[PDB]
Amino acid sequence: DEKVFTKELDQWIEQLNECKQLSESQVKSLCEKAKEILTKESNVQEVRCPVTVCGDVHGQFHDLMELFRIGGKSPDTNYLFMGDYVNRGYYSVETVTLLVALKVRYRERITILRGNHESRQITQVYGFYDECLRKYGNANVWKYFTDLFDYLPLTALVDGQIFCLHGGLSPSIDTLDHIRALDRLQEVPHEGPMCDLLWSDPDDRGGWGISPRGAGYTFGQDISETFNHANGLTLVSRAHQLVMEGYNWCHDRNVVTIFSAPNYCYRCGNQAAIMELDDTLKYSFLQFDPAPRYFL
Amino acid sequence: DDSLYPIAVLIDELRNEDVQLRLNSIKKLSTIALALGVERTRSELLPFLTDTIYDEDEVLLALAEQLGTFTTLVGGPEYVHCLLPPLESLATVEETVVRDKAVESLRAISHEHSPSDLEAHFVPLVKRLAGGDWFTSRTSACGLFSVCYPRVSSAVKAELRQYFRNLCSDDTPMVRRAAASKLGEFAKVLELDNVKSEIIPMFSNLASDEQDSVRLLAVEACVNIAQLLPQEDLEALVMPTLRQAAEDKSWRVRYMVADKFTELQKAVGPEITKTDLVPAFQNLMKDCEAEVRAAASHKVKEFCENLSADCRENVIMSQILPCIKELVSDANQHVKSALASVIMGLSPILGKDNTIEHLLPLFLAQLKDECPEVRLNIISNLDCVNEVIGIRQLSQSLLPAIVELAEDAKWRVRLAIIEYMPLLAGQLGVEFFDEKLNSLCMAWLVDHVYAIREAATSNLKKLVEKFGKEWAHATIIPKVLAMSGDPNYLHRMTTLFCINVLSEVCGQDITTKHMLPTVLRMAGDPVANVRFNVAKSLQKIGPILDNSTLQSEVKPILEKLTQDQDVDVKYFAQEALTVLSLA
Amino acid sequence: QELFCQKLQQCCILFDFMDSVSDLKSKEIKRATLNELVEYVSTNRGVIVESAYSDIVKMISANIFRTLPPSDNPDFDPEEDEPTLEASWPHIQLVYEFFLRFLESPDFQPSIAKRYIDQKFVQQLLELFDSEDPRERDFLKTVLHRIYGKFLGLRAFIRKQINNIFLRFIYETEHFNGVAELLEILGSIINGFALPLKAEHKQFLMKVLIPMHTAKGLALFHAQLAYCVVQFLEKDTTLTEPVIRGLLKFWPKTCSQKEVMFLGEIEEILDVIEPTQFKKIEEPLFKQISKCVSSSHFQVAERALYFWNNEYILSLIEENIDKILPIMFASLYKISKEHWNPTIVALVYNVLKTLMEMNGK
Ligand SMILES: O=S(=O)(N[C@@H]1CCC[C@H](N2c3ccccc3Oc3ccccc32)[C@H]1O)c1ccc(OC(F)(F)F)cc1
Ligand SMILES: [Mn+2]
Ligand SMILES: [Mn+2]
Repeated sequence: DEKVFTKELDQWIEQLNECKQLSESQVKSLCEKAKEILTKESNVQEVRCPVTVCGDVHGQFHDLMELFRIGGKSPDTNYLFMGDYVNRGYYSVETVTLLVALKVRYRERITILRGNHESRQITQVYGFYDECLRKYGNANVWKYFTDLFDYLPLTALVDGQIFCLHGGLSPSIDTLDHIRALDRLQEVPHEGPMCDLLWSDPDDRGGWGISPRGAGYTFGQDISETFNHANGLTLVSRAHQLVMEGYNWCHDRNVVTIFSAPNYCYRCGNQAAIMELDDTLKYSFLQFDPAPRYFL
Repeated sequence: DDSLYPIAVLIDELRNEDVQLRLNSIKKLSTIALALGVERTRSELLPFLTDTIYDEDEVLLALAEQLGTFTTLVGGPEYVHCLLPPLESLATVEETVVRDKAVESLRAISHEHSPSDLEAHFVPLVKRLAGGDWFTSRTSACGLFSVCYPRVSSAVKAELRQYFRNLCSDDTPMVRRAAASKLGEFAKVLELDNVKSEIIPMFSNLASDEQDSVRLLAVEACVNIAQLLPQEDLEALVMPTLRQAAEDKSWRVRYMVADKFTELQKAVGPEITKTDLVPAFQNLMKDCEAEVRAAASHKVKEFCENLSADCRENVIMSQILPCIKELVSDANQHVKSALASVIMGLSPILGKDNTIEHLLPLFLAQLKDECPEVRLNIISNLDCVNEVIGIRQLSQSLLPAIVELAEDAKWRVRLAIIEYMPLLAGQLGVEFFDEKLNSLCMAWLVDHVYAIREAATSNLKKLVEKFGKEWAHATIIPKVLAMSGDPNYLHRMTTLFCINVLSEVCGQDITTKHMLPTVLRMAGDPVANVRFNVAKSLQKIGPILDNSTLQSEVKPILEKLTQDQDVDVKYFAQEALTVLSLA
Repeated sequence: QELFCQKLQQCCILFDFMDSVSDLKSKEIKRATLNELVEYVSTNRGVIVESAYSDIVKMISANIFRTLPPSDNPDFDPEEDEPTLEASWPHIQLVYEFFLRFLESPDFQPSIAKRYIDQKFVQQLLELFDSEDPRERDFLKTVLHRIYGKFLGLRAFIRKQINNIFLRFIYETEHFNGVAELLEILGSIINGFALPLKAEHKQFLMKVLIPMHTAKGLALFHAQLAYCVVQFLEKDTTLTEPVIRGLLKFWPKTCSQKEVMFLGEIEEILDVIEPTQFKKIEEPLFKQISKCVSSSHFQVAERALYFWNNEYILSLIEENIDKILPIMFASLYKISKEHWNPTIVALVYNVLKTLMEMNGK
């Protein structure tokens, strides 16, 4: 009885590609199955060489369609997404629904990692809860999505050489084993190794610093070099931080920031970019511009 | 009662504390109203529903639309008057949506009211709504004059005219705006004498109102009055109004006139047009605002196309072209973006002798601008010049520019050039593009983006059938099979797709002769992506093959791939086997 | 002889150099002339006569009366605050200061100025309130306050214009951005009520100010609107029940950001209502607050729970025990769900304990 469900998920993906949200029960079942699938993944999800790394989207559905056009459709080309799909977007619901549907359908092909914005407090304060309420009239879909976010992996490691994560390094994390020991099944705390992994950002200063965002820490080139040498890593890929060029090298090419939300909030006007890793892990970048187009 | 009991729907099932339940009740009330009986219904339900409902937008709109749909359940065309007091009381509410829906339902049911019932209830209804103290009733009353004026007695309409005049002369801007907006619908009064006598002064005073919204609405509705074609009087009745409105300071009115220039010219006439609108258009296109100039540049094509064919060449060469130089050279970006997608439509009208001398330089200048969207719009409708200018004369000038810009940074420009190529390639010759435009196609096929590769594949599949299978088996087969030796899987999938996209057109011969070995060899790729994309393509190339080669070589390969470690490739192979009917 | 120079020097500034077009020493000359004339009229009193009024008002009209060109507003959030359309602010600032100083002159003659200041002048002055930059809107508000304090005969026309503007802003479109600068001056001038409340005065409140709470951009002027609304209660406590009922029936259940502001305005209003008048809305208000607290949203819940931090609110709550009945179920259900936020859990637990302090079930 799996073929009928495969067809149902395929037509769900088709409808979502048309910019049409799913029903409440459909979203509930899809989130249940996404939880059942993600519970088997480790904190440091292992990914193989052929893959495409992407930055933040933030509900920009049309820009996600443009990203797919530039990199290719989800079935064939593999993707590794580093989080952030909620709030600060008109079509956040359709974005998250399409992404979780592709994950459930092609768990092997596409990968997804949690972001700091994928948190009950952040989603409520920044307006994803508002979008869910407007589109469904209640908070059931929001509750399901926030419960699913708790199961999203925190970091990924492709080819055992390139470390991918949303935020950055943490002063309480020295080895990948420390990350594998953390308990991801919980809301993003206000501090600790998880919050640092989901909030940290590079820094031009040396040593550790206090993040101006009020959460996480700031790290310099020396910290990234030490982490890479202790973990045997070649490059630390991250997003979270907005960049004018979409992608940006820093810390002597030891850390790379990727941003896939072009013209962030229709004001930043920054370009978007994606990072492709071929069969032998050799990297390449592809830049693109935004897709052209009472109280009750 | 087979349905919900009467007393229940009356008192028990109308507990006004819950909004959702009462909304659903007012929505499904039709099932109970059709069973309660038309007599008892019109006797008790309407006054009860009118008195119990307090003031909530949801139930208000629900009752409004229900009463609008209950025109048939009332049981009698003469008793429809019972549905007028409720709609009237609902129209006096402050909210605009519910009152607009009520006015809509009223104008809809007015067509069913009998003459006696009409003259007895609809006239006093509008008289009472127009005389209301608040502005909402006055704004809702002006929406029923268009339907109640014609189908009433010949003596009462004379008073309806004065009532509408008084309503239009309100001391608030909302009523004035509503009157200016709905005058175009109410202007249809047939009696041209009374029009010219009493309406045109009201229109002139409305066009001179202090509020800009009223002015723009008046100059918009002016088309409904000009459609009468009073050419013998327009030069003195409406022409001065349009003149004094052209040189407007509120600028909004200028934009509204620009957006309605074509609809105006459609009825102003040819002589009045050539006399007044052409200078007016030339002055508007030279305005300081940006929206008016954008609209003028966008509608210049439709204006020139609908111009009299007596001597359009002289007037257009003397008036428009000497002025379009300032627009094409303007610093505005939206104006040029709108002008580029319409200027090319003027190539046939200017004649072959003058178009290639006047529009060609401006066209080339616009094609090489820094604005990407301008070039995109230009190349989008580039298929309108080949039918006017010879292929060789067009290639002498524009072919180098397009084949040079075909490699622009913006991928959308490349996609447009690709999807436009087929026609020009077929019109040039099979040898020209094969000897000169081969490197361009090769660069297109090796692009890292998937959209351009798919567009190139489509162009190839469209040209192969336009030139035959000889050029197929000769030139494109080796050049496409060579790309399969690249390290990037994104390039291998390109050839993997093109193989079957070409086999679906070539036939079984070339397929089983050259492509089948390639696709059955690519199945051994260590990368999972290639070795299930091979099955995805096998699902399509299958029917092309015969029954012999199938059981000869395609069956063992598929049976072996079915045992692959990955689940996705396994499911794809199973689906391919099912579609292939290899039981 | 010297009286002619005051009107002869205006011809130089008669025309405009246009900020968009490149200029030369001409703009500097205009700026210097204005900078000198402002100080001249500020330090030299008595030089203005009956004839100077016409010339100065004509110059002001020719200078400031002009609608803004097409303004671009891609994003609705005002966090950008980039006045790109306005570029001649340093120039119009001088004429604005000149007009403000002329109106503030102790020896002003409203009767002489009335010959030229008419309804059309008020209309041409009010249309400028749509300026994109607040540097112009605040000065326009100040000029309006001054002209209202000086010209009291046109108060009815000003009120009618404000009512029309608010009605247009409510229903037709929300493009008017100078609504806060008008609401604040309205709330400030309403404090001058020293006579019995007139029928029209009390009806305008319910017919304009109350229905304005349903606007989308209420967050831009919620404090001013709440102040103007509560200003009516301290003058007549009998009109509190209709206002509260209107605020309740216009509850924005589709936006929690507006729900928090509604709760704040309510808390700010209950400090004036009396218990005898509060009992008329006790039951529905508390039944609504129960559901509001049951919402699974943290800021709205914490704002609704902070009501236990005001002395007057505690007094109005402890006046009777029949109000905790609908709240007990909400408090008992709020502790089971929303476990990810222990702060609101502890808050509702403390509120339940406080309610239990008084003898009740
Ligand atoms: O300001 S309102 O919030 N109305 C709003 C204000 C303008 C926009 C809304 N609209 C609307 C109005 C005009 C044209 C198009 C519109 O597209 C809509 C589409 C779907 C829902 C609503 C609307 C309109 O509905 C209000 C409600 C009730 C009031 O009290 C009462 F009930 F009237 F007595 C007072 C004010
Ligand atoms: Mn982030
Ligand atoms: Mn982000």
